[PDB]
Amino acid sequence: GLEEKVTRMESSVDLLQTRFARILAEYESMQQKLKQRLTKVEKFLKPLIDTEFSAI
Amino acid sequence: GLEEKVTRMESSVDLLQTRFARILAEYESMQQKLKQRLTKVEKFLKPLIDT
Amino acid sequence: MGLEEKVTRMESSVDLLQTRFARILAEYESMQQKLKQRLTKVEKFLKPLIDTEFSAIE
Ligand SMILES: [Zn+2]
Ligand SMILES: [Zn+2]
Repeated sequence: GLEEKVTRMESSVDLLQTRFARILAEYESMQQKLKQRLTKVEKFLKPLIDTEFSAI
Repeated sequence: GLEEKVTRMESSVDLLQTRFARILAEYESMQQKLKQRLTKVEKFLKPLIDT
Repeated sequence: MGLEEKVTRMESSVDLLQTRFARILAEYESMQQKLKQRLTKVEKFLKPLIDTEFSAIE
Protein backbone atom coordinates (compact mmCIF):
# COMPACT_ATOMS: atom_id res chain seq x y z
CA GLY A 1 0.00 0.00 0.00
CA LEU A 2 2.96 2.27 0.68
CA GLU A 3 4.39 1.95 -2.82
CA GLU A 4 0.92 2.76 -4.17
CA LYS A 5 0.73 5.84 -1.93
CA VAL A 6 4.18 7.09 -3.03
CA THR A 7 3.40 6.48 -6.71
CA ARG A 8 0.27 8.64 -6.41
CA MET A 9 2.11 11.27 -4.37
CA GLU A 10 4.45 11.76 -7.36
CA SER A 11 1.59 12.85 -9.61
CA SER A 12 0.19 14.97 -6.76
CA VAL A 13 3.44 16.83 -6.34
CA ASP A 14 3.58 17.27 -10.13
CA LEU A 15 0.09 18.77 -10.03
CA LEU A 16 1.17 21.14 -7.26
CA GLN A 17 4.20 22.35 -9.24
CA THR A 18 2.02 23.03 -12.30
CA ARG A 19 -0.38 25.11 -10.16
CA PHE A 20 2.53 26.93 -8.57
CA ALA A 21 4.17 27.61 -11.93
CA ARG A 22 1.03 29.30 -13.28
CA ILE A 23 0.36 31.35 -10.14
CA LEU A 24 3.96 32.56 -10.24
CA ALA A 25 3.90 33.25 -13.97
CA GLU A 26 0.81 35.46 -13.49
CA TYR A 27 2.37 37.31 -10.53
CA GLU A 28 5.52 37.95 -12.55
CA SER A 29 3.66 39.05 -15.65
CA MET A 30 1.82 41.65 -13.52
CA GLN A 31 5.07 42.66 -11.79
CA GLN A 32 6.45 43.17 -15.31
CA LYS A 33 3.58 45.48 -16.26
CA LEU A 34 3.96 47.60 -13.11
CA LYS A 35 7.67 48.03 -13.90
CA GLN A 36 6.94 49.09 -17.48
CA ARG A 37 4.28 51.56 -16.31
CA LEU A 38 6.56 52.86 -13.57
CA THR A 39 9.43 53.27 -16.04
CA LYS A 40 7.26 55.30 -18.42
CA VAL A 41 6.29 57.58 -15.54
CA GLU A 42 9.94 58.08 -14.60
CA LYS A 43 10.90 58.88 -18.21
CA PHE A 44 8.02 61.31 -18.60
CA LEU A 45 9.07 63.10 -15.36
CA LYS A 46 12.83 63.05 -16.01
CA PRO A 47 12.88 66.58 -17.60
CA LEU A 48 10.87 68.01 -14.67
CA ILE A 49 13.10 66.24 -12.16
CA ASP A 50 16.19 67.62 -13.89
CA THR A 51 14.68 71.12 -14.06
CA GLU A 52 14.48 71.08 -10.25
CA PHE A 53 17.97 69.73 -9.46
CA SER A 54 20.40 69.96 -12.43
CA ALA A 55 21.73 73.16 -14.02
CA ILE A 56 22.85 73.56 -17.66
CA GLY B 1 11.37 3.07 8.39
CA LEU B 2 10.12 4.01 4.93
CA GLU B 3 6.58 4.68 6.20
CA GLU B 4 7.85 7.38 8.59
CA LYS B 5 10.00 8.86 5.81
CA VAL B 6 7.04 9.08 3.42
CA THR B 7 4.90 10.57 6.19
CA ARG B 8 7.59 13.19 6.68
CA MET B 9 7.63 14.03 2.95
CA GLU B 10 3.82 14.41 2.95
CA SER B 11 4.17 16.92 5.78
CA SER B 12 6.93 18.82 4.00
CA VAL B 13 4.77 19.23 0.91
CA ASP B 14 1.84 20.23 3.14
CA LEU B 15 3.95 22.89 4.88
CA LEU B 16 5.42 24.10 1.60
CA GLN B 17 2.01 24.44 -0.01
CA THR B 18 0.81 26.38 3.03
CA ARG B 19 3.84 28.68 3.00
CA PHE B 20 3.23 29.27 -0.71
CA ALA B 21 -0.47 30.09 -0.37
CA ARG B 22 0.09 32.57 2.50
CA ILE B 23 3.26 34.19 1.21
CA LEU B 24 2.00 34.60 -2.37
CA ALA B 25 -1.23 36.06 -0.94
CA GLU B 26 0.83 38.65 0.92
CA TYR B 27 2.80 39.50 -2.25
CA GLU B 28 -0.38 39.75 -4.40
CA SER B 29 -2.00 42.04 -1.84
CA MET B 30 1.01 44.34 -1.80
CA GLN B 31 1.14 44.26 -5.60
CA GLN B 32 -2.48 45.48 -5.71
CA LYS B 33 -1.61 48.39 -3.44
CA LEU B 34 1.31 49.30 -5.71
CA LYS B 35 -1.03 49.19 -8.74
CA GLN B 36 -3.48 51.50 -6.97
CA ARG B 37 -0.75 53.96 -6.04
CA LEU B 38 0.65 53.91 -9.58
CA THR B 39 -2.84 54.49 -11.04
CA LYS B 40 -3.29 57.65 -8.92
CA VAL B 41 0.08 58.96 -10.09
CA GLU B 42 -0.78 58.27 -13.76
CA LYS B 43 -4.14 59.98 -13.43
CA PHE B 44 -2.27 63.24 -12.69
CA LEU B 45 -0.28 62.91 -15.91
CA LYS B 46 -3.01 61.94 -18.38
CA PRO B 47 -3.57 62.45 -21.17
CA LEU B 48 0.03 63.67 -21.62
CA ILE B 49 1.73 60.45 -20.56
CA ASP B 50 -0.30 58.25 -22.94
CA THR B 51 0.47 60.54 -25.89
CA MET C 1 13.53 -2.16 -5.19
CA GLY C 2 10.66 -0.17 -6.72
CA LEU C 3 9.47 1.34 -3.42
CA GLU C 4 12.88 2.47 -2.16
CA GLU C 5 13.66 3.94 -5.58
CA LYS C 6 10.48 6.04 -5.53
CA VAL C 7 11.15 7.22 -1.99
CA THR C 8 14.69 8.26 -2.99
CA ARG C 9 13.49 10.14 -6.10
CA MET C 10 10.67 11.77 -4.15
CA GLU C 11 13.06 13.02 -1.46
CA SER C 12 15.05 14.75 -4.17
CA SER C 13 12.03 16.30 -5.89
CA VAL C 14 10.72 17.72 -2.62
CA ASP C 15 14.15 19.17 -1.75
CA LEU C 16 14.29 20.80 -5.19
CA LEU C 17 10.80 22.23 -4.80
CA GLN C 18 11.72 23.79 -1.43
CA THR C 19 15.00 25.26 -2.70
CA ARG C 20 13.51 26.57 -5.95
CA PHE C 21 10.88 28.44 -3.96
CA ALA C 22 13.19 29.88 -1.29
CA ARG C 23 15.03 31.30 -4.32
CA ILE C 24 11.94 32.70 -6.03
CA LEU C 25 10.79 34.24 -2.73
CA ALA C 26 14.14 36.03 -2.42
CA GLU C 27 13.82 37.53 -5.92
CA TYR C 28 10.30 38.76 -5.20
CA GLU C 29 11.10 40.52 -1.92
CA SER C 30 13.97 42.16 -3.78
CA MET C 31 12.02 43.27 -6.84
CA GLN C 32 9.09 44.46 -4.69
CA GLN C 33 11.30 46.57 -2.41
CA LYS C 34 12.88 48.20 -5.46
CA LEU C 35 9.47 48.91 -7.01
CA LYS C 36 8.26 50.44 -3.75
CA GLN C 37 11.30 52.70 -3.44
CA ARG C 38 10.95 53.89 -7.03
CA LEU C 39 7.24 54.58 -6.65
CA THR C 40 7.85 56.41 -3.35
CA LYS C 41 10.43 58.77 -4.94
CA VAL C 42 7.99 59.56 -7.75
CA GLU C 43 5.14 60.26 -5.33
CA LYS C 44 7.30 62.39 -3.02
CA PHE C 45 8.48 64.49 -5.93
CA LEU C 46 5.17 64.84 -7.71
CA LYS C 47 2.87 65.99 -4.87
CA PRO C 48 4.70 69.22 -3.93
CA LEU C 49 5.44 69.94 -7.60
CA ILE C 50 1.78 69.72 -8.51
CA ASP C 51 0.95 71.85 -5.49
CA THR C 52 3.33 74.63 -6.40
CA GLU C 53 3.53 74.66 -10.21
CA PHE C 54 0.66 72.66 -11.70
CA SER C 55 -1.98 73.09 -9.04
CA ALA C 56 -5.18 72.44 -11.02
CA ILE C 57 -3.92 68.97 -12.03
CA GLU C 58 -5.53 67.79 -8.77
ZN1 LIG D 1 10.28 74.27 -10.79
ZN1 LIG E 1 16.80 15.56 1.19
